[PDB]
Amino acid sequence: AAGASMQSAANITLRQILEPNNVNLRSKKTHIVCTLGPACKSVETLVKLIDAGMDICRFNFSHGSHEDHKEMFNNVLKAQELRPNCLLGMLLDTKGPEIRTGFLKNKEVHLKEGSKLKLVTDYEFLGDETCIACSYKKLPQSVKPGNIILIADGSVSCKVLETHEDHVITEVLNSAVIGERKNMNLPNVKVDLPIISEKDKNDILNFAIPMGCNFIAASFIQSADDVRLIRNLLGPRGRHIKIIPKIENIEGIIHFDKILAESDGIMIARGDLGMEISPEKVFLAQKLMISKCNLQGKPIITATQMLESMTKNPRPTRAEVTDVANAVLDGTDCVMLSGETAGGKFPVEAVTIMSKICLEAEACIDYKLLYQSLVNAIETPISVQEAVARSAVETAESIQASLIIALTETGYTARLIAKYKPSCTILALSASDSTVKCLNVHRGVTCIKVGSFQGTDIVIRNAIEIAKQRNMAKVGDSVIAIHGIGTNLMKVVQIEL
Amino acid sequence: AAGASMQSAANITLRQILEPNNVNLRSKKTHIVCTLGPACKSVETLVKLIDAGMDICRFNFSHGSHEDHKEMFNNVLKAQELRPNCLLGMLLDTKGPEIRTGFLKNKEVHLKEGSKLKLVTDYEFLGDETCIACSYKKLPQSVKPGNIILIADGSVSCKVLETHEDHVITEVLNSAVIGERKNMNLPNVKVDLPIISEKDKNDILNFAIPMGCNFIAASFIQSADDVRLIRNLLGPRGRHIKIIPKIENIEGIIHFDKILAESDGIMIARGDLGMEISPEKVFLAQKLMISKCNLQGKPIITATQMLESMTKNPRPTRAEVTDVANAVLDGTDCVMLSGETAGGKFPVEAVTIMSKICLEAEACIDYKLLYQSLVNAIETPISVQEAVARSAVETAESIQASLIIALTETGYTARLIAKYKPSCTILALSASDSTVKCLNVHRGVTCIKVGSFQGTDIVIRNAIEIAKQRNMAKVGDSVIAIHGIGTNLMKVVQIEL
Amino acid sequence: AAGASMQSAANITLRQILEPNNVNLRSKKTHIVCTLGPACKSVETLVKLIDAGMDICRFNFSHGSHEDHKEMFNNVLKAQELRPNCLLGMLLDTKGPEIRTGFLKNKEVHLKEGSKLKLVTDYEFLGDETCIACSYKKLPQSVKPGNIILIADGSVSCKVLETHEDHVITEVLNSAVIGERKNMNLPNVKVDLPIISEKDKNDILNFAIPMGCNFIAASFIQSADDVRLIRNLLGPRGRHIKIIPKIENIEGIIHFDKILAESDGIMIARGDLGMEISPEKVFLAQKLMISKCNLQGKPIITATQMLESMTKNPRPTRAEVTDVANAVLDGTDCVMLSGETAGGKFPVEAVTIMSKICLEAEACIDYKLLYQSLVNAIETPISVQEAVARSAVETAESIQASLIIALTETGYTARLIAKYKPSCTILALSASDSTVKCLNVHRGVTCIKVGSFQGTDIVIRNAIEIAKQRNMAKVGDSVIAIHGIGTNLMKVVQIEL
Amino acid sequence: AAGASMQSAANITLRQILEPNNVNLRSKKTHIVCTLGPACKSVETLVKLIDAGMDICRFNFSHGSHEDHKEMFNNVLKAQELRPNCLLGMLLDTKGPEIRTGFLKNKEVHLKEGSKLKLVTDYEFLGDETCIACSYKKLPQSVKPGNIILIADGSVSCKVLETHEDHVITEVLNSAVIGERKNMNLPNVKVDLPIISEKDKNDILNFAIPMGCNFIAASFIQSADDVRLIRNLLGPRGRHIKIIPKIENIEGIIHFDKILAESDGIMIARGDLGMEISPEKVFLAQKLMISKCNLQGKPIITATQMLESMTKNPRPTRAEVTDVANAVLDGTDCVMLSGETAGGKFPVEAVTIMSKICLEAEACIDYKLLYQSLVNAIETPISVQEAVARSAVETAESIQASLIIALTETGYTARLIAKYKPSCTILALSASDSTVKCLNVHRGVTCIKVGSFQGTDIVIRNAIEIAKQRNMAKVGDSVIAIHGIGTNLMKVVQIEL
Ligand SMILES: [K+]
Ligand SMILES: [K+]
Ligand SMILES: [K+]
Ligand SMILES: [K+]
Ligand SMILES: [Mg+2]
Ligand SMILES: [Mg+2]
Ligand SMILES: [Mg+2]
Ligand SMILES: [Mg+2]
Repeated sequence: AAGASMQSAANITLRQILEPNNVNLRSKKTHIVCTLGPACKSVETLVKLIDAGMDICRFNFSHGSHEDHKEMFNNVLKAQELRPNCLLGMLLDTKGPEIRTGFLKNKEVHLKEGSKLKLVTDYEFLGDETCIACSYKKLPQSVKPGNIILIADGSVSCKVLETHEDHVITEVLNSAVIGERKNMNLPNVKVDLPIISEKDKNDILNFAIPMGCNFIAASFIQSADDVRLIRNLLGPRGRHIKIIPKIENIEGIIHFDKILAESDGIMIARGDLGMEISPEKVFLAQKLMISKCNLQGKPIITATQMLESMTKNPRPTRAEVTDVANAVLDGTDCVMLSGETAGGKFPVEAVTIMSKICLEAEACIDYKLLYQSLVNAIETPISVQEAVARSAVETAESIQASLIIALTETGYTARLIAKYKPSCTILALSASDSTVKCLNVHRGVTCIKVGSFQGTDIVIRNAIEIAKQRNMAKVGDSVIAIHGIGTNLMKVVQIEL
Repeated sequence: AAGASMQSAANITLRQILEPNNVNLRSKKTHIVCTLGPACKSVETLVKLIDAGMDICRFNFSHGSHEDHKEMFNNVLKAQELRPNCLLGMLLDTKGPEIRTGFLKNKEVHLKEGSKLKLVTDYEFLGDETCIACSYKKLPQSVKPGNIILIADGSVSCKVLETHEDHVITEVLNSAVIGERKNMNLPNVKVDLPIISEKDKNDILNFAIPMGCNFIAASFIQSADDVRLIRNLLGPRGRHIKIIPKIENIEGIIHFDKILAESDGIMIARGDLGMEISPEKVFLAQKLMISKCNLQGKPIITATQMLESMTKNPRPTRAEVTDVANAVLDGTDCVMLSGETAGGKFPVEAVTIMSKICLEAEACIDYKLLYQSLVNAIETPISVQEAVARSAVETAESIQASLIIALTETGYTARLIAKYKPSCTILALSASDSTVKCLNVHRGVTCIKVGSFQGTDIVIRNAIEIAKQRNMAKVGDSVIAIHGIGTNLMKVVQIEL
Repeated sequence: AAGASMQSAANITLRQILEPNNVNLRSKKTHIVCTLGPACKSVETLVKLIDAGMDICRFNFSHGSHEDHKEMFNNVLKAQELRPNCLLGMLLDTKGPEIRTGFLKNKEVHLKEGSKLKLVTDYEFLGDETCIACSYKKLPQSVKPGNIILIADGSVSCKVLETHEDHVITEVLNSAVIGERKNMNLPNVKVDLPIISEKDKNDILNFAIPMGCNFIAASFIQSADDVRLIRNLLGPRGRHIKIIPKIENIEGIIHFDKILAESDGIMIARGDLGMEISPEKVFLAQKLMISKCNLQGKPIITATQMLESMTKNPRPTRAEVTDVANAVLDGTDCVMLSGETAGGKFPVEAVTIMSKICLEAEACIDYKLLYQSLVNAIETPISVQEAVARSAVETAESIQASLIIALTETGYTARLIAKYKPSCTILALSASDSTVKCLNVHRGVTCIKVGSFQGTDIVIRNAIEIAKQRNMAKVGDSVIAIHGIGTNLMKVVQIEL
Repeated sequence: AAGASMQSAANITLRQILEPNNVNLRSKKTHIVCTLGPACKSVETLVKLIDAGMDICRFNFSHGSHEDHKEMFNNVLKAQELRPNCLLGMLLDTKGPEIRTGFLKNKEVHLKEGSKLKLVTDYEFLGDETCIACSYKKLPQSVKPGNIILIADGSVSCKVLETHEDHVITEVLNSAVIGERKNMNLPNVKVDLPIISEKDKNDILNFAIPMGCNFIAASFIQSADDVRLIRNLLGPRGRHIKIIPKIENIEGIIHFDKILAESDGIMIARGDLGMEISPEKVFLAQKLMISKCNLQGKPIITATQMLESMTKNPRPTRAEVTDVANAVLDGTDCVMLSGETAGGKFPVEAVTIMSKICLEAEACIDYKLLYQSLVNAIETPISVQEAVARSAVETAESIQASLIIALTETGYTARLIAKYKPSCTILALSASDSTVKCLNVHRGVTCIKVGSFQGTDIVIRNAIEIAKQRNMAKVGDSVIAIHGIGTNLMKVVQIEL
């Protein structure tokens, strides 16, 4: 419940402001999660997204049937075949628990500020301006007098006056018009609904596991026990699938340290979170959560409305540009697009400008000062493995190495290096198909699948050759190689011939 | 052309995320410039804006007659009378030089990507999809082949192919529909139009000076000579009016150091600036300009689209919230609202949430580390005056003083203190009506008018009494008093009785 | 029991190594305590000592009658009359408790390593190589088997084998010859003898108080209660006399924090201390005690064998030069001469080279880094008085002020400034005769007596005039003035006319 | 001509002051050069010196025949045979150029202050109190009026009044008695005598090279060309012999940077240097030279009068203790004993206490802060080799490794590690007999001879086994291994079985 959030020290020159950036968009360090939807169902669009900087594909299971998502998944596989050097991570976002209003007698009601509104748990009641149903049966046992209830993306706020067994009575706090089946939020209240419904269970056990998804973004995580429940559900079958809790309400913030301990990474669901804490507090939660994830070496995705005005316009606002840029400078591993790619009119443009902003933000980071801030903020007894990973980053910066090459079966070594944020690419070499796609969630890590049961030096030399072929390294460069993470080893190789 | 931009180190606690802020909105340090328009012409609205955190009123002279602005000005004076403790600064924003397209034969044209378009300097030609007039007579002598011309808020880009004496021939780079008399931008080209037209001259000499405006925001400043031209035009009559250059294009960025040297402060016109440099570079210019202004002790206003989605919605996006917050953490003195207050549907809501975001951002600043970053970055031989101002800030932080009280005729002393960013309010005491309204542009400075020819100790004691009455200080607090800025003096007073 | 001892960061140039220092020896910051003796009983010698840098005169009451010391004291007063601008502090060093061997049948004994030696408490027994008397009657109750007893300046060590009621039996650990009535030490044993004997009581009540001594250096302080006993003995009559405990054994080191809390300053009796802890540990105790005294703002005197080889030679060894220099860089307020001035053949030469070494050491101190080390190491809530004293030092360094002028009745203000180690002289102005001589123990403080019941500005202006006359300041210099230490005040004055 | 000399930050606890140190004296990091003489000609004494901490044997060729030194050398070899794990470096100190007075008619003269003295170049003239011969034939062409001439260890100073072709006329500046053939010094004058005389040539070519000496300490180096002359004289035959210039006068200080560039290390001849610069300046030259050698990674020996009072007493003074201790904290690689071991009465005691002081000083060094001071002070583009050596030191500190094992043919790798001052021992493994004895001059490096043409892993494993047998490492320890210094490699090994 305390974080000394420190920005990456920035160095900004006139040259960077004035000279065009002409580097490959996939050379960026920050990775992009793209939500798939009708606006990018074509294989042609998906290849264009790949070329624009897409690294992780998000399947939002709040909507759509398994066949709708399976058809999208298969078109992703074809795009993957035409871009075999750009291995994409596959992320399933659970629908999770929802609270909705009921139906209305005349399809719409005009709630008046000052008036009073009854919220009943009989979801079959046709509502009017005086009384509306709520799908959350335990609403009356969850809210207390004085609690605030938000309806329809927070367009209406209601103050709980009385609670009874099958209904609650509120005061409407502002006037607004609302329709049927609108979302509801219960700020500062723990929601007593299953983190994983049978619907969610089916999506995980019969889509995520069989289709080979790499991440589960678990909507509305409120406790470390929610994470353990999902881990147990995945079982040995899904044990290589990473669980990424979505922090969406005050419970998730209160228990963040313990949620993060059980997790493989975090997604900041900023939109939903702004309907539980006040909007002006969301930037504080973003910066605190990013800083805590940085300190633990756990990857974090910043999500929701980073380029929202791009759902219609081909260029973003000045605020959205700094939002993406500052999330990078804050220390995020990934940034996210939702409607900008799933349904908007400029999906390729959105990913393209997002990649360009990331490149500009990354270019101004002071990496020697970033490194020292991390080193000074981490507990003093570190493991041998972490100290060697640390020395790879240090050494690379001191000699201006073009690559750190990490040989890693589980990904552990590459994650330890990524924790210390080197200015050069981390090239992770793994014989695990899972590891090679799971490491995408970490800033600055690119992976190559290699064969099992190979000599370490053969693998490193093969990797250096591939790196040359991909213009990731050239003759006369130094590269760091780290492996064995009992002998943990750091070596420096000059690229010759 | 080099700035080691460093964020204010932030400290974020769970308490700040979760507990409501219940302090007066006018207690914030960051000041708000509000653009006046039809959406806030009522005296009732203007008083509501004052209470919501408005500190400087912007009169945008791009539109409106002197009588339209004079009627607004007089309604401001009445609002000022009902809020006599909230002295507002008055800012005139010059129309300045503009470039517009001409008229169209059928009111609209559909420009097709790949096609070619002739831009003529005969502003009387009725245009079609092949040929359109431009109001800038020296366009052909200003652009060269390869230059890019933006039309209609950058919705169309054109590449200059040929230049001739009275026209230019371009290639349309993307398809779009455009109307009549649309704005144009000439990225990376110096615009050879008068910084101050006879229209601008009339507004300055016959509105700003007579009506008693405190700032001129000079649109489209491209050089230090533009500033000197305006200073000379103001003459001895307007010598107390501060000139705030608006940085809007690449010329302004290239010559920023010399523009800043001649200026009293800077406004970042981010919207217009994003149509001259690439959008993804605007955040770099913002952070560089804020950091350079901080280092010089010159005040800076961050302007354009900070809460743009609020022109229609009563709540902002997640990106706009971080934009306002990060501009504060960047080190801006003021933030600005344009259409959000002049024409939008939620002017009071916009100022209100802007003030709340500022309060949240200011609360997480680490002030001891902010101070040390400034001290370490400033040239080593400082004046006696600056060293005493420095010691007031240091001393206040060390004893947790509630106020620094600065007695200052010109404002110079208060500006030196503001340069070092104390965590407590700076209460500037001046017998100058001009100084008392001009200091509003500096973060954290509040002013009180006092009588001339008074003993220093009488003034300080009167100020402490007024501070108690305004709940800015209480019995048992320490306050710093600084004056004489040859004997420069810092004293610490405990509040008793 | 923990100190992060940090040297003053040093800056050493070739110019300082090669160019002669031609400044007044009394301009140094480090002050010199000189032990008075037959080698400097002449008024002519004492004036020469003053001119060579003597600041405090030590009267060692281990030897001499009151008339011997009174005759010396009166000759000091005459030297003082011929140097009226060089006010000297007067320090009485108590004989305190001693432990001595007894008499010997044939005046000498040869103790053989491995043999055994009986130490009896009948001080009348004439001793031989097998059995020698000890003046400490409770020796057998103080030492335990395994304790080490040192005899004759540590030339013989003995291991306690058995203890009985009136004697102890030891093993001689090395061979040596010893005479009669030699000193003894009991390492790691608390000595149960009165801190103040009737002899010491007489010297304090009938010499120190009547003659107007400014300091009592209390030999062999072992506890905070020893200090309180001396404070009570001084009573209201001697309440302005400062108590300077001499740390001489392990008890004093163990209880150092609590001894320092009750004290006005510390003297490191390094010679005696090296006969209680191992010689190779004395430098650790020196650096720890100096650093703890620096942190508390209490003055410390480093004493014993700093220029010992000068008792006979006119030039010191390379080790003695670094010893004086490093004690300065360690942070000592004063350095001390004992036999080098009281009995040696080169008293004037010794003080002269000591002053020169101090000047060289002080010149290489990095004062901005010294200040920051102190500031970073002191508890975060400081008083108003300390913060203003701090700001005087800061401000002086930033503007290169030639003087900090402190108006102070008790000396408190001047001590707070001295704690932060300014590079310029601290000129303390006091109407107290006691304060004006007591502040001599603080590095870098020079005092001027002023009249009582004077306006502050009259006093400061008079002080500036005197400073000009003494070439401590010149026209065009800045000086800091601090007083009122409820209004505490710091002012900067430029010297004109 | 500028060094920001910074002490090693020290941490001093009560435990270190009070608890005895019971570790092996040869476990210290600082190495001891012992001057061999009649006081330690016995093989029994030399073995005792080894056990007390002697690391380098100094043969002072200012005195003695080749047979005298050869007999000593052979007795060293026998002591070496009885201590085969303690490989000693062999250092030849050249007589070099000397200036002496002539003979006297009555064996002694009493020079009177104020009188005048003629110094003639006819070395055959029998001198009196008015006229004395000088062995330096070019004296009159080297000194100018105003130069100071020192005679007989600086006991007499003379001011040059006139120079003529075969004599100089001086004024005696102080009275003293002098004998025949006394040393002379010419402060601030370059001495035009051969750095290497035929006598010195014979000692180098017919003792140092044939007997296998590892270092030449070249007395009275005044320029980089002196070093190059010695390097050329050594030729390919002596190319593995390190040249250690002795800095002894102002010329050596002025040209120190260029002398150091050509050198393998530095010896500070403090005694002789105090007769060329003022005594109070010698500590400045010591700290500057140590700091410059630290920054370059060149080893430095601090020499002369560190424990001088031990030539007669069995315990040192308080000043000599801090002198040894502060030279360690200053950053010296070696400390030196001259008469304390060659002729004194307590040679074993002197080395013993010197080792103990070194241990105490080394124990209080803050190594993380020492490392950061070095890293921050070294030029930013370092080699791959230096960055890997750096990472070994970093990694060792972070995991608390017990050893850094460096495989090195030339010693280069071990010197790069030693430059960064690890808190653990550096165990250098070399197949070079020369390297294994030359690395002794570097603080904290211990060597083991290994066979040529061995696999790296076999060597490291053999070294770990030997380290266990010598109690330098135990099961459960981590050790760093570094080799290959194109692939430079750092590995961490845990000690098992
Ligand atoms: K979802
Ligand atoms: K305008
Ligand atoms: K005494
Ligand atoms: K020699
Ligand atoms: Mg949600
Ligand atoms: Mg514009
Ligand atoms: Mg004593
Ligand atoms: Mg010599």
